[PDB]
Amino acid sequence: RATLTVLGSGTSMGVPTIGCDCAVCSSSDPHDRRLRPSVMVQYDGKLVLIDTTPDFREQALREGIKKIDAIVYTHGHADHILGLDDVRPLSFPRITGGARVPLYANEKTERVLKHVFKYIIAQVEMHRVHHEAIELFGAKFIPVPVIHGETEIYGYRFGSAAYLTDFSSIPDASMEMLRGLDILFLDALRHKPHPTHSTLDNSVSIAEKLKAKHTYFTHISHDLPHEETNRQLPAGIQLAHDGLKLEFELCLE
Amino acid sequence: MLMRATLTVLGSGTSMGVPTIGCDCAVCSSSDPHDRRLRPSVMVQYDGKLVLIDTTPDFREQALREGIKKIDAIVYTHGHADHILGLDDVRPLSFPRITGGARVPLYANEKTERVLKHVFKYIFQVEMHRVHHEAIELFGAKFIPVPVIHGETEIYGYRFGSAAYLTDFSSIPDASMEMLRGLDILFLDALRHKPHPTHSTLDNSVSIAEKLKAKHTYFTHISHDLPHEETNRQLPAGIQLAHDGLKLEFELCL
Ligand SMILES: [Mn+2]
Ligand SMILES: [Mn+2]
Ligand SMILES: [Mn+2]
Ligand SMILES: [Mn+2]
Ligand SMILES: [Zn+2]
Ligand SMILES: [Zn+2]
Repeated sequence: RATLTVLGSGTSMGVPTIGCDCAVCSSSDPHDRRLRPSVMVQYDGKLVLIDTTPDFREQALREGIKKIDAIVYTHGHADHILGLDDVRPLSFPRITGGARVPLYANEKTERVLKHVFKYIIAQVEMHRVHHEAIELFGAKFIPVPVIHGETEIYGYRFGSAAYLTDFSSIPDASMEMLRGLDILFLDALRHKPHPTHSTLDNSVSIAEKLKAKHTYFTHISHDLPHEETNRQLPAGIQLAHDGLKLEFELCLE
Repeated sequence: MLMRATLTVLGSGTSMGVPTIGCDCAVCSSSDPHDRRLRPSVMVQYDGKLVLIDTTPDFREQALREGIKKIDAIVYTHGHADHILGLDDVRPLSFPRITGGARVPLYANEKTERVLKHVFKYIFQVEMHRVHHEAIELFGAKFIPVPVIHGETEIYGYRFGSAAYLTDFSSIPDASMEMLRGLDILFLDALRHKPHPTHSTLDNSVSIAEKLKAKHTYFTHISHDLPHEETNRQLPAGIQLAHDGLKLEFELCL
């Protein structure tokens, strides 16, 4: 029924990181090339975007996105929001219908979006996300609280899939919201500790507790070579890559 | 102390770039590489130094493309989004490891500074320097601010040695026209064919070009209204649309 597409699998500065001479930043492996982190979900002629990274224009062009039905935000950090400016051409009435391009965010994220963009017609409209499910064209997108260093942000569960980026930990109550998945995306930044993200080993431990059929890591930095890392991971656990497409089930009402 | 300098076009396109997302017109569908245009920016290299003019939302791609490993100074024309949003992506070049210890200096007029500090309040690695009408002394070279009018807002272009870079203008004051004579290289805004409230048309910028008589004039900030090769085939000798990746040699005192 539904399709998830990885628009970017990379960390906040992407892979390569500008100015870096490390082997991964010079890789001949295309999978080591990673735009900033975002996915899109398509179902029933609809397109739902999670986060608008600074690479949004390139992401949209290379996937031939010509219309967006809804945008949902995990949080307000620059690698997740700075592409909102480039969404504008698709918010024009000729494309929209119609009509509207709804943006869903919690109060913190909304405040950030307003500060960053209300100084610098494009009809977007802000909708508030609370802990209750978001109703999008028949589907329910359930906000899943996760801890991003100190700050609580959201990942999202939708049908048999879930997407959780930018976390250092996941509270027990949220772990219980993530059982029985077909597809699971988790933050996995690198091996060395980072206060607001999760290590590869940490995220493997999490994956082994949640037991999704397939688990994919994202927000990946230059510390994780794609091939080297994947041949060390368990059977149902892998690093995502840019362009990865996955099919799954989702119930519409 | 005249030395060889190189100007590189990092992006030759308008604010939404070429192609425009969602558009299926002839130019957006073009397979001519020069019809692919990132947001507008150039860099200037001389004496082992690199000076960047504007930080577009495409800055990461532009830097990777050109193998930029260090930025010695950044100079801003104005504060519109297509000229500033890439500052976030300047951060990995601003750490002591790469810089050598000093912050990356940014140069901007007061209105542009105001917008940068507001938008990138989380950033303020980098240090702000105020530009007025006096020349900017950068590593021996002088970058002269050239006032231009962007609708009704005054912004800056810059002249440096025998080159000048002027984007996002609808008009150029007389006093500024007088600053722009005898160039080897001149960049001018040319958005599209039809008059626009804040930009210059192809025809208008050709008229300006023929008044200023630079050896070579290049147009930038180009929209999908202008096919690259077909337009260049029709322009006067010495006048052409720029393209992403264009490199030009010129001279610079000190
Ligand atoms: Mn992030
Ligand atoms: Mn974050
Ligand atoms: Mn512009
Ligand atoms: Mn402008
Ligand atoms: Zn690296
Ligand atoms: Zn077009």
